[PDB]
Amino acid sequence: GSTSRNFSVGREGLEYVWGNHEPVRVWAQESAPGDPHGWPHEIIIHYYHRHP
Amino acid sequence: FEHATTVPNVPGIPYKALVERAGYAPLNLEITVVSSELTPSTNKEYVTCKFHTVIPSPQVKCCGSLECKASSKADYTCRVFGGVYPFMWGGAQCFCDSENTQLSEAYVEFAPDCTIDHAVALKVHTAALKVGLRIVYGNTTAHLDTFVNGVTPGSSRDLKVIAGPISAAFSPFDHKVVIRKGLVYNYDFPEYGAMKPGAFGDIQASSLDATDIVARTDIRLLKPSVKNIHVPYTQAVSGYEMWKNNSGRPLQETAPFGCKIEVEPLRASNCAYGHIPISIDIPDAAFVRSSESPTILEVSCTVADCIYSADFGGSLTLQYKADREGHCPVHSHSTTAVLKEATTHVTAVGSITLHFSTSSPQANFIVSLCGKKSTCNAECKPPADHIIGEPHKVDQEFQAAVSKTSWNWLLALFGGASSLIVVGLIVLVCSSMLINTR
Amino acid sequence: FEHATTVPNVPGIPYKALVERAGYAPLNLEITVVSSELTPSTNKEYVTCKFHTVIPSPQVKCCGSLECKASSKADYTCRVFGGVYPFMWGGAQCFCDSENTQLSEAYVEFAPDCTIDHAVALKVHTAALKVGLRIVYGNTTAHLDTFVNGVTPGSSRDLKVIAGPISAAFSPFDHKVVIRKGLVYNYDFPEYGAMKPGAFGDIQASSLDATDIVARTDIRLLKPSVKNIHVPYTQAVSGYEMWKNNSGRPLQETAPFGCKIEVEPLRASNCAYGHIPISIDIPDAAFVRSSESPTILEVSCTVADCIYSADFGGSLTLQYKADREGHCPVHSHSTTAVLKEATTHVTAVGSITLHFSTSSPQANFIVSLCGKKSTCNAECKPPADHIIGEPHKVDQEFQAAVSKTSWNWLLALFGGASSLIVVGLIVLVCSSMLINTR
Ligand SMILES: *[C@@H]1O[C@H](CO)[C@@H](O)[C@H](O)[C@H]1NC(C)=O
Ligand SMILES: *[C@@H]1O[C@H](CO)[C@@H](O)[C@H](O)[C@H]1NC(C)=O
Repeated sequence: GSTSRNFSVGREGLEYVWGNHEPVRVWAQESAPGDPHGWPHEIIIHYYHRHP
Repeated sequence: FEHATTVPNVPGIPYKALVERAGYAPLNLEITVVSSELTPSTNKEYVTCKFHTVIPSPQVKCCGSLECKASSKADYTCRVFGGVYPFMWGGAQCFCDSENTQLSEAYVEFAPDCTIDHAVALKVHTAALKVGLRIVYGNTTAHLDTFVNGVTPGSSRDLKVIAGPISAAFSPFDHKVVIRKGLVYNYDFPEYGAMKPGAFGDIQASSLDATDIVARTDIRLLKPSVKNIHVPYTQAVSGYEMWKNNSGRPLQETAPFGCKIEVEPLRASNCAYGHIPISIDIPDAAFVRSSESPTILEVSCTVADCIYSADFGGSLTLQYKADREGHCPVHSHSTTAVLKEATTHVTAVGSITLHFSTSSPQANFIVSLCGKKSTCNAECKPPADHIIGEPHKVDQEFQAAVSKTSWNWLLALFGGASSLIVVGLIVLVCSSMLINTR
Repeated sequence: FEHATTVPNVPGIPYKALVERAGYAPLNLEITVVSSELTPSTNKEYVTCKFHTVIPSPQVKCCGSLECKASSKADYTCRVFGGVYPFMWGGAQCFCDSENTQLSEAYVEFAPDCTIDHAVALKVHTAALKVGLRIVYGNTTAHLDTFVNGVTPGSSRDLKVIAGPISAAFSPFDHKVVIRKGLVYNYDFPEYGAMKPGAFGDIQASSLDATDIVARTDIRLLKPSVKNIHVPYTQAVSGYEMWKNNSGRPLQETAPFGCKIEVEPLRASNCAYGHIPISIDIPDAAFVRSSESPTILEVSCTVADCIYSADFGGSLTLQYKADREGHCPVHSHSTTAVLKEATTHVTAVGSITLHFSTSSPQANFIVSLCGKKSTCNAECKPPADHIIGEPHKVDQEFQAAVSKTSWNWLLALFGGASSLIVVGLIVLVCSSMLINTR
């Protein structure tokens, strides 16, 4: 039908092959919500969404 | 001379480095793998496919008795009967009543269409690796391919490259593996001679045009129950077809590390693991002595902005003052920072702009021009988009991955927790010694 | 009916055994390994032999200049010259005094005798054993050939024998191995691409009629001096004939455990090590009733003479009574004795002889006769001559190897010393805590 499937990429990559199409590579980059540059109520947010 | 360097094993992304001799100008050196094939050692056991149950014509002796002989064809089967009385389209084909004995017979061989969709079964031992390099030094590009074992010289146009042995030793191919029609499944087939009625390895032969076919397919016969002539046989279902229905996924969507499986030499080409410790023998013709390369008199780095990510996010600026209008090799001497441009034309005075890509929030790396060093230092922001379509160029390494203000706000706390107790202990022993005069 | 048995893997000598069932008569069973063939799974790597330096005719350009390209033949080597003036039989082959060049190229290929005189390098691993058997039970022989992995069955005329795994596994080969004219050596050759000039392996090819011939053999040209035209060169010694000088002994007279080593499939046939367990599915139609066999009482041995050698030197007699004639099996139920008759003829009240062998100087073993245990003791003596030409039958067992005289002197001495310290200890403790009263 007309569906949608979540997945989970890593640091090293993820490829998925939809049918007869060519495989497409996807990498993720460290985009934690915050900033590692001050106000210590907030440094422990950026270093928690990566490596909790 | 020869310069040792461990290039990482990721296909496509180059690993820049520069070499240094005394009295000679420095020379850049770009190393990149472009395609790497992984080929194992192949031992073939047999070939199986769908069978074809042949029944030769029923031998009938009128007014006598029979008993079999021995043969060697696959699943040879004898069962004489007693007191038969057959019937053709002309009724009463035989004459002598109540003791006619017929001889049934059954055996098997391959299907006629077995040449296309047979399933070769193999055995794999201790694969070896072959990488395709691409070396660019001093505007002289050299193509070559070499073996990865540390004694095999891959030579190409006066440039001897001895790739040493890789660290990790594995393959996606386990010990037993079948192959049909290009699709590489992965399966623990029965060893040769050991049939099973109703599973893979049901009918085995060392070649498809052979005559030493062996089989054990559980053919039990029946006594003929209707007046006409036939041969009532029953046989178990084919192990190849019922294996094919329950085959599972092939190796092309289960093999780790991104390996693409080519089938015709059974290779596992173009995937990424470990490091490749190589060494490049630079020829002595690409070296001009240091009196002729224009030396730079002072440099001072200053960066502009960062986005530490996969792509070339950070921008760089050196401000120099040089001697003449020649060239300069450019290399950053870190392991978390890599530069886009490798050489730049120089002026007696002028500026420059470079590009780097890093993964740490502080850019405290060292950038070398022709001869001198100048430390760059600023802080760098995380990226905005969560997913990018190209892989990272340097690693994470978890020492400089933590920020500077995080260390300056935690190491003060740990240093205070140590300082309060060492002050408490020294004033304890001082007070006890000062009262201890009595 | 299953019957587990661990026969010793040494060819030629049989292995006496009785099977037994309740309500039936027991019957003999002997299992000899008539032949065995230990074949490994191997992998061809390259064919090498003595090379042949071809030198094509030199190219001279009259009053000009030349340079060499890159070729791909086996060890191509070119370098130009200048200032020549070559002479043929009719001289003056150019027309300017020392302003011209000549070319000089050289390469190798195979000899026209390497189709008989080559040396096929291989790479063996994981040898898997095969055994030809000879089963005979109740004067009915059978010949079987089976694999000695614990799955693959061996079937011949309503008799199914499955051989268990090996006790301890080895193959007499190393990992790398080479072959020429049937003589299997044992060498660690340089692999494909890693040629050194002057050892075994400086010619590499897929097959001998292939084209991808790769080679390095230290061929360096020299400058000609004489006015006549030729090309001088120099080259290292052929490493194939240097290997052939001091190759060593072949492995047909260096392999342990004593086995003929065939070549054309690379067998390691017919040597003897360990024990292999089998289990024989005897058909129940080949049995006889216990209401049919001659039942006996009054069984007692009488030993004529004993000698512990590897022939059938010890003689032995029996006394019996029976109630009807026929055949009955004979068997010794020890591990230090075998018979040499497996069936005998029994009369009503008679008495017969036998022959045995032993490796123990104290023959205390239990013979059987038609299913009736009877112990009979004997005493033996060392042999006369001490080298024969037929292998031993029985191992040493470490406890029947010492005689009863050695044990009773030894343990009488130990019992004297132990009884002495125990009587001293008990007198010490009881007299102490009897005298200490007050
Ligand atoms: C190529 O390299 C040589 C040697 O360093 C240099 O002199 C030349 O300028 C380079 N070519 C270009 C186009 O810069
Ligand atoms: C073979 O054995 C059977 C019983 O085991 C016996 O009756 C027969 O006489 C034997 N054959 C010969 C030739 O003696």
